[PDB]
Amino acid sequence: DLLADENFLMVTQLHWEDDIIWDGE
Amino acid sequence: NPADNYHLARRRTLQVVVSSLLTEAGFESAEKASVETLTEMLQSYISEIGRSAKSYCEHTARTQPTLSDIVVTLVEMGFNVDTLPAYAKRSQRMVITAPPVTNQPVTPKALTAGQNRPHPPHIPSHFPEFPD
Amino acid sequence: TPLVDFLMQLEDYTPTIPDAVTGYYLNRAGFEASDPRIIRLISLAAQKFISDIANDALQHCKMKKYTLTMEDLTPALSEYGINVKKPHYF
Amino acid sequence: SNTVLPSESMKVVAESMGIAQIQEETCQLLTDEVSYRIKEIAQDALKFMHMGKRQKLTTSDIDYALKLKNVEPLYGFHAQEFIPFRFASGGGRELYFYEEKEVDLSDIINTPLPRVPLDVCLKAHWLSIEGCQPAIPENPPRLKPRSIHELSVEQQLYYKEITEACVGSCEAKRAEALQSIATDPGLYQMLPRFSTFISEGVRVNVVQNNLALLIYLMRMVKALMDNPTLYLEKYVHELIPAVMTCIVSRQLCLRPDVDNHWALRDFAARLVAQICKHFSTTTNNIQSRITKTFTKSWVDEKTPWTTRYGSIAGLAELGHDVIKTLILPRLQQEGERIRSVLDGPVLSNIDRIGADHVQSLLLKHCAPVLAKLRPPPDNQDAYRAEFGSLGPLLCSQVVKARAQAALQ
Amino acid sequence: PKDAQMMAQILKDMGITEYEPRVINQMLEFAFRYVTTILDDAKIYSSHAKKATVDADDVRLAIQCRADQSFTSPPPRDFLLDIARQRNQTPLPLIKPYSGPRLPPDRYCLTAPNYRLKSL
Repeated sequence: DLLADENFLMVTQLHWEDDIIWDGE
Repeated sequence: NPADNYHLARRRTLQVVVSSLLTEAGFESAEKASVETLTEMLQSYISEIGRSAKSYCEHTARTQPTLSDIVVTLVEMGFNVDTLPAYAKRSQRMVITAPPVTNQPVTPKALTAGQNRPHPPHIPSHFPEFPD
Repeated sequence: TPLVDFLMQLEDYTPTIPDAVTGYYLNRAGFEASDPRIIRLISLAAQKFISDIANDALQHCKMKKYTLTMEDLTPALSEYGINVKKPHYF
Repeated sequence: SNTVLPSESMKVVAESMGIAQIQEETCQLLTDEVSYRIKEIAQDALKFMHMGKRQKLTTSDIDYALKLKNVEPLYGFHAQEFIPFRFASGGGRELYFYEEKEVDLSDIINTPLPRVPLDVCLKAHWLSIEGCQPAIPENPPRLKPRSIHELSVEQQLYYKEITEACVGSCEAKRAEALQSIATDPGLYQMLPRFSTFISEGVRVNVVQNNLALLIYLMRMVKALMDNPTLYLEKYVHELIPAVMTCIVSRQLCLRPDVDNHWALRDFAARLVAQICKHFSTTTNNIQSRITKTFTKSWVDEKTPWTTRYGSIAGLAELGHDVIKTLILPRLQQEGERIRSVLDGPVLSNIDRIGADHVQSLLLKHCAPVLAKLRPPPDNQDAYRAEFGSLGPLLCSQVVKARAQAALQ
Repeated sequence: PKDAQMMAQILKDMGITEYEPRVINQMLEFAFRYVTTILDDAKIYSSHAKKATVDADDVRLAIQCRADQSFTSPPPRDFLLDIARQRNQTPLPLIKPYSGPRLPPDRYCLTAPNYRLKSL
C-alpha cells in the first residue's frame, strides 16, 4: 500500500500555495 | 451507437406512425407486444412488396419496377387497390415529421494544416500528402 | 385507369408515413426511389393494411374498451389467416 | 459440447397446447431434436458472419440461415398462405425481459425520432511510410562524448512554434496550436517543457497583471490536459499552483475595463482546477487541499475581494452541496460585507466591484440549491433573512429557477 | 426464465462468447416454434389412430413429414458430380473478334427501354 507510485508522487508531498511567489520578498 | 441509430431512427418513426393511426378511432394504452408485432409485420410487408415488384421487373428485363409490376404484386396479395383511393379520402390521415439528418453541415472539420515533406515518384500526386 | 389518375394527383397529400422512411425500406429491398408519387402510393397501401387490422381488432375489442392487446389481435388475425405468436419468454 | 432444454419445459409446452399425459421418452425425443436444429442454425449463421467479416454480427443473420434451411425466418408471427410474407426476413421483434409489456401510444409519439447518419464514405490514410508506421490519429499510435537532449531538435523547434502560437497574439494561431496539441501523440514527452513555460509565464503575469495573456495560458493548459498520450498527473503538481494564483490574483489593470476578462479568467481557472482534482483522484491528495485553501481565504477577515471572488468561484465549482452548506452560516456575514462596501460616498474603491461579483455568483448558485431543497415559497421571508441584499432581484431569481423547472 | 438460462448455457458450451442479446430471444422463439409444430402434427396422427394420448410413433411420423417440407437440404455431392461432368463435356465457344460488347441474349439481360408513367 505504501509502495504505490501515487504515494511518492510530487503533488501529494508538495504544498502548492508556498511554491507561488505571490509577489512576496 | 450510431450504427444501431441508423436502423432505429426510421423504425421509431414507423412506431410513431402506428401510434398516430391508433389514436384516431382506434385504441389507447396498447400492449407492448402488439406494437412490436405490428411494426415487424409492416416492415416485412413493405420489403416483400418491393422484392416481388423488383422480381417482376427483372422478369420483364427492366431495372426499375413499373406501376404495372407493383399492382400485380398487390393482386397476388389480394390488396384490392380499388379501395385505396377511398382510404386516402378519409380525414383520419395525419402528417408525421421526417427524421432529421445527423450532420446539418455534413463534414465541416478542416483537420490541421500540418502536411509537409516531398512526394516520391512511385506515390501518385493525387494520393494524400505525407503525414506530419 | 383510376390508379394512374390517382398517382398523378398524389404529387400533393404527403402520406402519414414519411416518404424518406418508406424510401429507406424500399432501398433495402433494392427498389430505387424513381418516383416520389410511387413512394406515397406504397406508403398509403402500408397504412391501409395496418388500419384494416386495427379496424377488425376494434370490433373484437367492443365484444370483449379502446385497448389493443395480443388476445384482441388473434381473432382479427385469424380472419386474415395470419397467426400471431405470444412471446412467453419475458 | 451437447446441451438439451429441460424436459419439464417441453411438458409445459404440451400443457399450453392442451396435450396431456405425454410420454417421458417423447419429452426426451423433443429436446434432443430441437437442440440439434438450434446448433445447426448457429453453425449456418457463423458461415454468413465469416464471409461478412462483421464479427459482431448483424440482425437477421439467423433469418438468412433459416432461409438457407428453407424454413420461414419470421419470428413472433406466421402466415399460413405464405403469399403476404415470404422468405424475406421479418427483422424480428424488439422485445426484452426488462420490458413492462404495457405501453401508451401517445408516450411513443412524445419520444423524439433519432437523426440519420450520412452514407458510407471512403477515406485514405497512410498505414506505413517507407516500412515505418507514422504516429497519426487514424493510426493506433578522458573526455566523454557530449550528451544530447532526448527530444529531437526538430521536435523542440515544433514545441517552440506551438508556444509562440499559444501566446495569443493571433487568435487563429492559438486555435491551431490547441488543435495540434490535442491530435499529436508525438507531443508527449514535451509536457515538462510546456508546463515550465506556462509556470514562467504565470509568475511574470503575477508581478504585472496580464488577464488576456492569463486566459491564453489557460487555453494551452486545457489543450495539454485533453491529449491522452502525455501523462498530465506527473506534471500536475507544477500546474495546480499556477491555476490557483490566477483565480485569486489582484487586478493591476482598471477593474471595470477588464471585469469581463476577470470573470472569464476565474471561470477558466475553476474548471481546470476541478478537472485536475478529478485526474488521479486519491483520498486527501488534491481535492481536500484545494477546498482548504478556498475556505481559508473566504473565512479570513479583510480578505482581498479579488482573492475572495476566486476562492468563492472555486468552492462553487468543486461541489453544488459545498456552496449550499457554506452559504447558510456566512449568510449574515455576506450581508454585512455588502453593507460595508455600500457605506461611503466613493464608488472608485475596488471593494464594491469585488462585492458585486461575489453576490452575483452566490445568487445564481443559490436559486437551484433552494429549488432542490424544497419547492420555492416565502420569497419575502427569504428576502428578510438576506436583509434585502438583492431585494426583489433575489426573489426574481428564485421565480426564474421555478420557471426553468416548469419548462423542463 | 429457466428456458432462457439453458439457452445461454448452450451458447457458453458452443464457445460463442460474443452474440447479440436479441439472438438468445429469437433462438428461444425458434425452439418453441419447432417443438409446437411437431407436437401439432403428432396429435393429428393420434386422432387418426384414435388414441387419446400422443405416443412416440406419432412424434417420429411428425418429425419425418415436417423435416422433408421444412428442410430441402444442400444438393448431394454425387448428384453435383453427374451434372458437373455433363457440363464439362461441352466445349468452350470461340469469341468473334469485333462482335461488340459480349452479353447473353437481351431476354436474359436487364437492358430494356424501361418506360415509366408520364408526370403531369
